[PDB]
Amino acid sequence: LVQCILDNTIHGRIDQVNQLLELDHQKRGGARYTALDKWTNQLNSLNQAVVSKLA
Amino acid sequence: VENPSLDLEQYAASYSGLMRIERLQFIADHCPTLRVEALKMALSFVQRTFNVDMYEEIHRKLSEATALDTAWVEATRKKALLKLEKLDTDLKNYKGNSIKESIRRGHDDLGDHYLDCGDLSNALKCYSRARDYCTSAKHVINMCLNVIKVSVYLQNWSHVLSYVSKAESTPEIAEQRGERDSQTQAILTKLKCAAGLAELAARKYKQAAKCLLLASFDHCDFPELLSPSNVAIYGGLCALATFDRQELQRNVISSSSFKLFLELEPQVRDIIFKFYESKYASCLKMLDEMKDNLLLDMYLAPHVRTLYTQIRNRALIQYFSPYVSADMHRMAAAFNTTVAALEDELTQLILEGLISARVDSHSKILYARDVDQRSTTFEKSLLMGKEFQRRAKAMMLRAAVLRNQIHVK
Amino acid sequence: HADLCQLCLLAKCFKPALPYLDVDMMDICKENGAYDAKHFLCYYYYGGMIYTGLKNFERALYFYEQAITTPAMAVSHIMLESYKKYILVSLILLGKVQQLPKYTSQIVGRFIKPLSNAYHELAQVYSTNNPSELRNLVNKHSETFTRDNNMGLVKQCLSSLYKKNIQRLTKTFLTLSLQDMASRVQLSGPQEAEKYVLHMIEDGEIFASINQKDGMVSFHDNPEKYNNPAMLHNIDQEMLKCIELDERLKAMDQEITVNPQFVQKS
Repeated sequence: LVQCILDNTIHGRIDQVNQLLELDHQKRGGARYTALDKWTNQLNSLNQAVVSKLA
Repeated sequence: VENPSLDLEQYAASYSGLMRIERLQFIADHCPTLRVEALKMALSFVQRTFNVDMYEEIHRKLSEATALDTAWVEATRKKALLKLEKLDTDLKNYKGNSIKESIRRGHDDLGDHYLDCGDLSNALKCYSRARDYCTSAKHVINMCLNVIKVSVYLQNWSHVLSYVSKAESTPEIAEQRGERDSQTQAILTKLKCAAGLAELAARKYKQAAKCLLLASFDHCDFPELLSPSNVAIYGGLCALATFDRQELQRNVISSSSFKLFLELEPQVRDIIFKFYESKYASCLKMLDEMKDNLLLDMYLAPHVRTLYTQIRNRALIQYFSPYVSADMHRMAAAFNTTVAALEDELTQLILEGLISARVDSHSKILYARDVDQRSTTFEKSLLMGKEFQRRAKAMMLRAAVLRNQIHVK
Repeated sequence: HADLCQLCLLAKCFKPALPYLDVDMMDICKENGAYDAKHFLCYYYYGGMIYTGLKNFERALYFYEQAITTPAMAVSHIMLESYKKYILVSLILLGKVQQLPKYTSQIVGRFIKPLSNAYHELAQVYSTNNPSELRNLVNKHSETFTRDNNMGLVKQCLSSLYKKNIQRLTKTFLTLSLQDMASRVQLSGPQEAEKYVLHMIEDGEIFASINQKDGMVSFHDNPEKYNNPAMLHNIDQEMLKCIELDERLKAMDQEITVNPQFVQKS
């Protein structure tokens, strides 16, 4: 399982304390959040650009 | 205490020029209970190649740190001066002869004399003078290789990089995509090895591994720049420390050309194979065992320790790659350390963001934290908005004070 | 405004000046050309001191920064004291000295900095996260802080170093022993660490719980899911502030457009 996960063949993780394999049936449409993060970063950069022009 | 892996006779006979002299000097400088043996072999075996000045330097350092048969050394010095003057006169005669072959042979003898004499300033002056005289690509190649060698001897890597870049960019971007692979042109492996040594010595391990892994055993039969054993050592250590799993797999284990280098030094091959197959107790134990030999090296020792830590850190990260909850006791056993030291190391790794995890010191379990993308996006946006409002309300006040032309006189 | 702030500072009555410090200044009365830059500098300095007295370190830092970034060509004692207190407040509220805005006078920023070297080295040793060295250096320049009357802020920096170390402990640990925490952040005692963490949770600066059965502290770094009407109201208030800011900007823009000198120069 470790070898297969390291090879990106198996999308999951291992509970060593419980002796489990939890698969990765997750990662829904969160591209909206990444888009919002990029918007926030661009907005911060534009803030520093506009505010510091002259005054 | 006992190790039959070192074939001293073959190792000594494999080297030519000043390389072995520097090698024995470097090992004997900081080796315990072996300096006397190295000095004995240096005094008894290597008497040629004009060993006079460094003998006096060794005498001076052993005397202050802890008559004579001067006729022979003076005669040899005067003979060298007379030979240099005769070669200069012959070079002037060749210049007056207006023959390209004559001047080329004169330059060849001058380069050979500079190689066997050790003088470098006049060599640099002659190279600067002759750089403007280029007619054929092959001669430029030989002179570039010679200047690369003298820059390596001078330990000046900027010139090495500049000449390498010039050589690569001269023939229409390295012959476009690439010609038929090396059949008998061993020059490309030599220049790649020189560039790898230069980049490794410049605290750039990743590029050194990238441009050193592209070597062929059939074309690495020049034991005057970098021996196959330490070439394999460098190509294994740098790749283990800097390459990720995918490119390490596709460039070391999958590479069949590097297999010969790996079997030449079985320790590095075993290290890489054990690291790749999630084995760290044996891998780190063998790394520690080989560290003593690695420190006695010349071109790797100052860069060994950091590399080692990098390797360990990589292992650490890999050990937690397939886990969302891991046992600290098993992790410590796999990394040959106590639970407290492992906890401290993982705390340091988490602090710098290399590992996204949290340590539970009650049950001694390393859990994996999952960043909530929604919550972190919301908090980052709110913080950005607050910063925007503060910046804008400061800018408005600045505009107000500049409109009033308010300033301190 | 400067005189009111000075009177509130000298009389130790900071509450009356609060409504006249919470609002953001836009445009300055000319006072027939008798409004000196000293009034501006001292008003912002006294507002910063009033806010530091009331533990409002964010607005105090804003006031100190506004006082510092006044254009100048000489050295002012108000500006230097504002620089020192700004460094201290940035070390208290944040873990580092906040970078000054780019639109500051390039000449006044080369002479004031060497004068306030003790505070800069205080920040330098603060960034090492070692309370012992911080205390040693505080004792080394105790005279400078006592003469400038910055004592009390230095002790606040000393306590904020411990608080920041405890907060950083949560960036790595889910659960930690009292003895381990005390040894890591150098409080020399599980009871002192427990009291520190209890006060930190009480003020809301940290999310943690204490289990006295095992003498353990567990950090629950899952405060909010951003899915409740309270966050809706918070975002509404932020949006209202931004909208009023934009309305003020548009009003200023229209005023500058209607000005007769404009367009003629363009």
